[PDB]
Amino acid sequence: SVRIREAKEGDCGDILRLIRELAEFEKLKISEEALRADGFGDNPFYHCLVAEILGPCVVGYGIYYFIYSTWKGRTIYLEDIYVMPEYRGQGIGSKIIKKVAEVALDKGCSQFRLAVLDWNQRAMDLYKALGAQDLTEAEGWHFFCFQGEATRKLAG
Amino acid sequence: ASVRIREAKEGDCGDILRLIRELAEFEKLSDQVKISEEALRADGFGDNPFYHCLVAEICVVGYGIYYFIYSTWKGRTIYLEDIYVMPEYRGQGIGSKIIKKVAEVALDKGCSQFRLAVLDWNQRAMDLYKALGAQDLTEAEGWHFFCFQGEATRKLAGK
Ligand SMILES: CC(=O)SCCNC(=O)CCNC(=O)[C@H](O)C(C)(C)COP(=O)(O)OP(=O)(O)OC[C@H]1O[C@@H](n2cnc3c(N)ncnc32)[C@H](O)[C@@H]1OP(=O)(O)O
Repeated sequence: SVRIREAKEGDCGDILRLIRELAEFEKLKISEEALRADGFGDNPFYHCLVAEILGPCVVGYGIYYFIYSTWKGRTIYLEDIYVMPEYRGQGIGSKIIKKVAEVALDKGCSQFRLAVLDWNQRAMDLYKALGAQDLTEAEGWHFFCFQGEATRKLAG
Repeated sequence: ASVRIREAKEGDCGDILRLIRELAEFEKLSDQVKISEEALRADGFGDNPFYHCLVAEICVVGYGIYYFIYSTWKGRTIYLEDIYVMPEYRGQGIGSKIIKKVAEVALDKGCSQFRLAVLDWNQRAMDLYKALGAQDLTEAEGWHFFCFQGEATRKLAGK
């Protein structure tokens, strides 16, 4: 059986290995020391769940953080989304999504956001199934980003 | 017009919400306004705020609302979530002046990663931000802004 639970400092080794998996999947910094140094400390800027089979081992993760929307109020942003290849399509990806849903309400967040890769069609179809809205296509939102000098200039 | 940009104080929440409502009312999307004045005060003027707000004051006629994130591609980052300037003050460069400050906040914090989203109709801001060093993300990388709103949320939580 599988259980989606909040992560503990003890899972930071597995989480680091899963961060290097998902990104390799998405194609393009944070050592274990970094994970504990912020993800738990006392002033966490981000938290997460660790899909764990019950020998008991970490088989995927979901990390999120609290952001803000001017239409509803307390929002939740679900960043990284990844399940081990052998363990996909068997309900785990959704259980992580549902858990993020529970945390949202429990924390006064009625809605939740996230970004998605265009070629990553399967996931998009997953999110749409569970009720998500592709605001990029349903409204026209175009993510935009500055890096280094670009931000320096923007700042005037 | 004689205007200054400044950090919002809990007392600016009434004007911030009034402005948010004026916008939504303009787009005929009022019914989508679920935020509250009490939430604006609490969600950012207590323990650990969900957002930060800069207001353009002459009478508050505009605002900028941001906060930081924690993705996984480049680490911490400042993110602009919304900017509004009353119609009577458009063309004055206030919104342009507000964004510059949000960028200065990031740099002042030691962060050079600045993110945001742009509306599809905007044909100047985009090509402009590019001439600055930025790059649209949805037209290129294929990044799509997905949103699980209220109906889907509760349903997922089990309700
Ligand atoms: C915000 C983001 O971070 S988006 C990044 C998402 N991550 C990735 O693409 C990395 C590689 N893939 C994965 O990690 C997983 O395949 C996930 C997270 C996308 C989906 O988790 P899964 O456990 O495979 O999906 P789960 O079984 O819970 O499926 C729920 C729905 O998604 C669909 N789905 C999405 N991806 C897959 C997949 N790779 N294999 C099988 N089904 C998939 C299912 O068919 C199901 O849809 P349906 O009800 O219409 O049939």
